[PDB]
Amino acid sequence: GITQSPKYLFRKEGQNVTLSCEQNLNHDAMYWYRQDPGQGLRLIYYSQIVNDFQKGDIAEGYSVSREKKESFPLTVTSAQKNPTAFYLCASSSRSSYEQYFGPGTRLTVTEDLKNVFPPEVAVFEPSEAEISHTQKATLVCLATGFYPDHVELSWWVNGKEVHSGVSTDPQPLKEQPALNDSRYSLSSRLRVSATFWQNPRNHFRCQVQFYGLSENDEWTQDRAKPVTQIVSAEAWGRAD
Amino acid sequence: QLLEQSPQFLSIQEGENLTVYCNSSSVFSSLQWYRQEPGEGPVLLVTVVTGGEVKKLKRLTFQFGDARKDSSLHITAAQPGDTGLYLCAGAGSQGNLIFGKGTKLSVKPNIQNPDPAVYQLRDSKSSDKSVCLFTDFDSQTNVSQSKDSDVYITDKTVLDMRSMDFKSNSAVAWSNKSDFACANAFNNSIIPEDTFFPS
Amino acid sequence: GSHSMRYFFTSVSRPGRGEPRFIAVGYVDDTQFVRFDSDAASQRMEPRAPWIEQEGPEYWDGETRKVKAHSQTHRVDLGTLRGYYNQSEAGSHTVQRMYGCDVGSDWRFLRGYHQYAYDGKDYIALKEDLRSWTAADMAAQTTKHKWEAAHVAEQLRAYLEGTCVEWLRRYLENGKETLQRTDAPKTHMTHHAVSDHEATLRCWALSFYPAEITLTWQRDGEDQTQDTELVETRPAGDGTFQKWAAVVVPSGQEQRYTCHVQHEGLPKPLTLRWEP
Amino acid sequence: MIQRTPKIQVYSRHPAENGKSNFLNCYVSGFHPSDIEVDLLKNGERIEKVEHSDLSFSKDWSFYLLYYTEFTPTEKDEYACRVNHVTLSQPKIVKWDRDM
Amino acid sequence: GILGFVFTL
Repeated sequence: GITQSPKYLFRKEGQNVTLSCEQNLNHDAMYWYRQDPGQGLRLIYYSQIVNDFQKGDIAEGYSVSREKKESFPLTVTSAQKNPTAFYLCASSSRSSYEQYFGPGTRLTVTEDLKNVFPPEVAVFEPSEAEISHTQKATLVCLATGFYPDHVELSWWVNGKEVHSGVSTDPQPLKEQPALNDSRYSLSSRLRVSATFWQNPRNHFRCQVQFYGLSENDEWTQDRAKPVTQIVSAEAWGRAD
Repeated sequence: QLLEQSPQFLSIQEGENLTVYCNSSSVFSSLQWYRQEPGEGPVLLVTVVTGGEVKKLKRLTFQFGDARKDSSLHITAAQPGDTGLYLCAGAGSQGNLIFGKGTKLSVKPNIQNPDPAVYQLRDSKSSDKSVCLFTDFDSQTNVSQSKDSDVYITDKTVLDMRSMDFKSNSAVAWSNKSDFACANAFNNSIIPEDTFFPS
Repeated sequence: GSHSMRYFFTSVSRPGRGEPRFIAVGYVDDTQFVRFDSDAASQRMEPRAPWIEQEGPEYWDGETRKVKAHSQTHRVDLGTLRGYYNQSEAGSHTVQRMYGCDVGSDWRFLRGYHQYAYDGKDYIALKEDLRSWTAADMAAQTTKHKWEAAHVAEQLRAYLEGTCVEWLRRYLENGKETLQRTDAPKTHMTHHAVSDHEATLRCWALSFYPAEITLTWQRDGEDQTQDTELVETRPAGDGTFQKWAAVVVPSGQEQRYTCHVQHEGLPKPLTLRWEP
Repeated sequence: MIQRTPKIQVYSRHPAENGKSNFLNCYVSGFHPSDIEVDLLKNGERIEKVEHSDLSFSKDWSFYLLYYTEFTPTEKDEYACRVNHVTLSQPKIVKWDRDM
Repeated sequence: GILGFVFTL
């Protein structure tokens, strides 16, 4: 009964943004939090009741309003130099009682839009030796070179999405752990039986949804503008 | 008001029992546990209110201490799917919840028949281009991050084929470079001496 | 002896006429110490007694923040009660709330209260055990089921037994010269004439504190509410109280009658009879 | 809807001595609902610098307030509290009886 | 000091 939107957001530094949070749970009280790298939750702002709100532990550079019971918008201004985070909203029948959390929103604020890139995607075929050694075949998908880290990865076989035998990295690689705005890489594996791999008819596709610029944003670098787009790579079964 | 959780990180083997604590100095009139998976909102597990009380959820047992200043979370025969970040929170006297910072639990699988190996795999659309798959290695094997700066090495992850009732750890290393080969890819890691490196 | 701290909140709807009146007052015993009035210009919790003025900006900012929170709550509550009773929207209604705690002689917790009225009648009260509720009617059962399911009572128990006593203690030492006094009643008797056959005897207690007093009229017969008219204890306005009691008597034997006064200010209960 | 009329008491803060500065009080209590209007009268005319206490209530939930003004009693002068409430069809005047 | 948490009827 709690919804946040959208899942991913991207803005140039200094460009003010409002995050939404609605609930039809009939809850009097609402809360906003931010969370960072392998860390915990920090309370930004909350509201025990309609037309009332009060500060949390990290309020500065944020604002909220609470005019309707169902909604609690959070504005991210030119805050503290702080804004890239995972933002989570929550609500509870009364304040201090158990909270129910929305799915969250991932907000990135970049220094310049020339930093946005889609992923290059590639699939790596299983090797002869693994196959003869274990009678299993492993495919590796590599999405490389993307910024922001706003991607969703999925594997498809013979025209349909699969989930068994899939392990995708929980986290991306920072290609350069030093820059705050470095590009990223992400791998995923699909293991199937050797017999299934060794059929030339079987088609395997690694699909990457990227969220980047919109039409909102005009563009003037020489390269293609890095918009929201799908990037795919495929492989086919190899008879031995 | 404060809630201290311990320990920060906890790593066990599938099948073992565990306990995690949440402590305070002050009495809490209600308490909640959550579990969070990365990129997601915490899911509410339970609410406890009565001192001494005991609630059960799936493989989880929650207990509220008799004086109501402590809670514990116990898991019987943990399974890989129990992995995640566990949080307690408590009723706050100013109309919010007081959160502890989390226990991160990793539940590692038993590999019945480890066959550690490193394979080179080639890109589907080219000469040149490849990666090294280190795979089927036992669960205490730690993969360390790269030695060089333009060698790239991923965290180990668990892959589950519940069709063949089978689990395998793996990791992947690649390089932009020219001296880098699968024989030396994982030099920076302690690697089982019986690791298969084919021709 | 025993001490108490009490907050009284009133909220009054003013329909097809705009926003509700909200008034909050705090007492330590029979002495007011804070107010908030939605209609004042200041929109702040305000001091009403000398010994509270010494609290610093943070105390005032918190109290202001928290009382404005209560006021919105009581605002939503007027609309919600209107609905529970399908009253129309053209009537003016009243919500009143009271809470706080008593401490004993040793300053340890004795008793807690937290109750509500609507339109002058009991609606819901926390019971002396601080664990359950008394709903006066089936509208108040909705409230009750909602507050049980969200465990309001346990949270109120921690405040009443806890914070509330700590505040009363703090205040009882700040306001020591005011709060920890007692003034013994000053007394005296008047004698009139109801035409000419029977006269009224009136017994007066003045400038005492705190407010609790007992006046009873006795006869070398015994006790008789034979119009012993007894007026409500009243404030003199200076911090002290007043009360009177009158019996009607046959106008030739006023010495048969005695006024007994009990007050925690009196070393021993006073007896007064008419000096002719 | 429960309603109650105010009890009305009119009296001075101190024994009324002529020539001596004092407060004239009108105490109204027991009433419901809270909206009330109280004027103090000198020889039948409204007194203008009248102050009052903050709205509060009793155990039985009925309201009480104190209205008051500084004054100096004399032999001749006459005072009164005049009260208006929804329960009354006619404002009630209650006279200062300087002994009862 | 008044309650720091509020809740509706």
